[PDB]
Amino acid sequence: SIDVKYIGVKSAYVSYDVQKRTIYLNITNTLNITNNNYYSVEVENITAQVQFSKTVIGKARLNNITIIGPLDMKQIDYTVPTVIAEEMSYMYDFCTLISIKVHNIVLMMQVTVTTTYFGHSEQISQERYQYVDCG
Amino acid sequence: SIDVKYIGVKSAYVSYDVQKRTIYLNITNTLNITNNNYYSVEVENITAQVQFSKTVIGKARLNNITIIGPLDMKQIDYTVPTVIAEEMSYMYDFCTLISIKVHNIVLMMQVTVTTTYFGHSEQISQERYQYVDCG
Amino acid sequence: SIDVKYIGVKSAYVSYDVQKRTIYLNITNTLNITNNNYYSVEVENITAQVQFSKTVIGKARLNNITIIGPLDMKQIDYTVPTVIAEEMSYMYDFCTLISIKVHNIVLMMQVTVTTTYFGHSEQISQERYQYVDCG
Ligand SMILES: *[C@@H]1O[C@H](CO)[C@@H](O)[C@H](O)[C@H]1NC(C)=O
Ligand SMILES: *[C@@H]1O[C@H](CO)[C@@H](O)[C@H](O)[C@H]1NC(C)=O
Ligand SMILES: *[C@@H]1O[C@H](CO)[C@@H](O)[C@H](O)[C@H]1NC(C)=O
Ligand SMILES: *[C@@H]1O[C@H](CO)[C@@H](O)[C@H](O)[C@H]1NC(C)=O
Ligand SMILES: *[C@@H]1O[C@H](CO)[C@@H](O)[C@H](O)[C@H]1NC(C)=O
Ligand SMILES: *[C@@H]1O[C@H](CO)[C@@H](O)[C@H](O)[C@H]1NC(C)=O
Ligand SMILES: *[C@@H]1O[C@H](CO)[C@@H](O)[C@H](O)[C@H]1NC(C)=O
Ligand SMILES: *[C@@H]1O[C@H](CO)[C@@H](O)[C@H](O)[C@H]1NC(C)=O
Ligand SMILES: *[C@@H]1O[C@H](CO)[C@@H](O)[C@H](O)[C@H]1NC(C)=O
Ligand SMILES: *[C@@H]1O[C@H](CO)[C@@H](O)[C@H](O)[C@H]1NC(C)=O
Ligand SMILES: *[C@@H]1O[C@H](CO)[C@@H](O)[C@H](O)[C@H]1NC(C)=O
Ligand SMILES: *[C@@H]1O[C@H](CO)[C@@H](O)[C@H](O)[C@H]1NC(C)=O
Repeated sequence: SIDVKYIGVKSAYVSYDVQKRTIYLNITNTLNITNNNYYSVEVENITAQVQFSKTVIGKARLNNITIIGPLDMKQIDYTVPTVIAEEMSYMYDFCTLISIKVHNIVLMMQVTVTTTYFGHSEQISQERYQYVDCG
Repeated sequence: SIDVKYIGVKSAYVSYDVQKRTIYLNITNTLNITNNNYYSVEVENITAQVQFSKTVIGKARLNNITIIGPLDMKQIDYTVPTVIAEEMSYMYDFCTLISIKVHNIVLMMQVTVTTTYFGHSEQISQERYQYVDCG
Repeated sequence: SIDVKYIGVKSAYVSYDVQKRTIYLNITNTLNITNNNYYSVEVENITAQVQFSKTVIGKARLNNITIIGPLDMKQIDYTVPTVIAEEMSYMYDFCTLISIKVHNIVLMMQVTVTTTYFGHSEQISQERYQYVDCG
């Protein structure tokens, strides 16, 4: 993961952020640039060789080699009564982003209950922009 | 994952963000650029060789080699009564993004209960923009 | 996943964002650019060799080699009574994006209960734009 970037307003290799009142003139700004990037990553050469009970040559009664489980998860239990029992909102809004009593859930799961798993996984997750940009 | 980017308003390799009042003139701005990018990633050369109980040559009674389970997940249980028992909203809004009592859920799952899985998975997830841009 | 991008308003390789009052003139802006990109990714050369119980040569009574399960998921259980028992909304709106009591669900699943799975999966998920752009 080479560039996990979080630039705030903006990114740029070569920028001229000139943004208030600036009489500027007769500039030469010669720019030779050689920005080579090389990426030679994640060269897996693996030989797992994953094996159960290779050679029971004779008479070996085997039993219960791999008991995974039993198991529960029960991950998300809000259990939120919220018995206000007198609501008088009287809610005057102006140009406000306003989230009320919302349940934003992003449950991303992968590679669950898999005996074996080679190679690789990847879970990216962007989040909301939500730009009012009011007057 | 080379560029997991989150640029805020904007990205640009070579930008001129000139955005207030700026008399500018007679500039040469020569730009030689060689931006080569090379990506040579994820070269898997794997030999899993995944095997159960290769050679029971003789008389081996085998039993219960791999008991996965039993199991439950029960992931999302809101259980949200919300018995207000007197609602007088009286809700005057102006140019407000307003989420009320919404349940945003994005349940992304993959590769579940798979004995074996080679290669790779990938779960991207963008989120909402929601740009009011009011007056 | 090389560019998982989230540019906020806009992206551009070579931009001139000139957006307020700017008398600008006699500029040469020569731009030699060589933006070669090479992508040589995900070259899988795998030999899984996935095998159960290769050679029971003699007399081996086998049994219950792979018991996956039993199992439940029961993922999404809102269970949201919401017995307000006096609603007087009186809801005057102006040019507001307004979500009320909506249940946005995006359940993306794939590769479930598959004994084996080679190659690769991919789950992208965009989200809503929802641009009011009111007066
Ligand atoms: C910019 O260049 C011209 C030409 O060489 C020169 O006459 C002028 O004086 C320069 N600008 C200023 C503000 O002096
Ligand atoms: C520009 O940079 C490249 C790379 O280093 C070089 O080969 C070339 O001679 C340079 N040219 C000038 C005019 O500086
Ligand atoms: C991968 O490993 C094998 C086993 O030793 C070897 O013969 C081969 O040269 C290796 N290749 C690379 C690119 O590492
Ligand atoms: C193997 O595991 C199961 C799981 O509970 C159990 O019921 C059984 O008795 C075990 N076998 C032996 C021989 O103990
Ligand atoms: C821009 O260039 C012209 C021509 O060389 C020059 O006469 C002028 O003075 C320059 N600009 C300014 C503000 O001086
Ligand atoms: C521009 O850059 C390239 C790459 O380094 C180089 O071969 C070339 O000579 C350069 N030209 C000038 C005029 O600088
Ligand atoms: C992959 O591995 C095999 C086994 O050793 C080897 O012969 C081959 O050269 C390797 N290739 C690469 C590109 O690593
Ligand atoms: C194998 O596992 C099952 C799962 O509960 C169990 O009922 C059974 O008794 C096990 N076998 C032995 C021989 O214990
Ligand atoms: C732009 O170029 C002309 C021609 O060279 C020059 O006369 C003029 O003065 C320049 N602009 C300004 C504002 O000086
Ligand atoms: C432009 O760039 C290319 C690539 O580096 C180079 O071959 C060429 O000579 C350059 N030309 C000029 C006029 O700079
Ligand atoms: C793939 O692996 C085989 C087995 O060793 C090997 O002969 C072959 O050269 C490899 N090819 C590449 C492109 O890695
Ligand atoms: C094999 O598993 C099943 C699943 O419950 C079980 O009923 C059975 O008794 C098992 N066999 C043995 C020999 O234990």
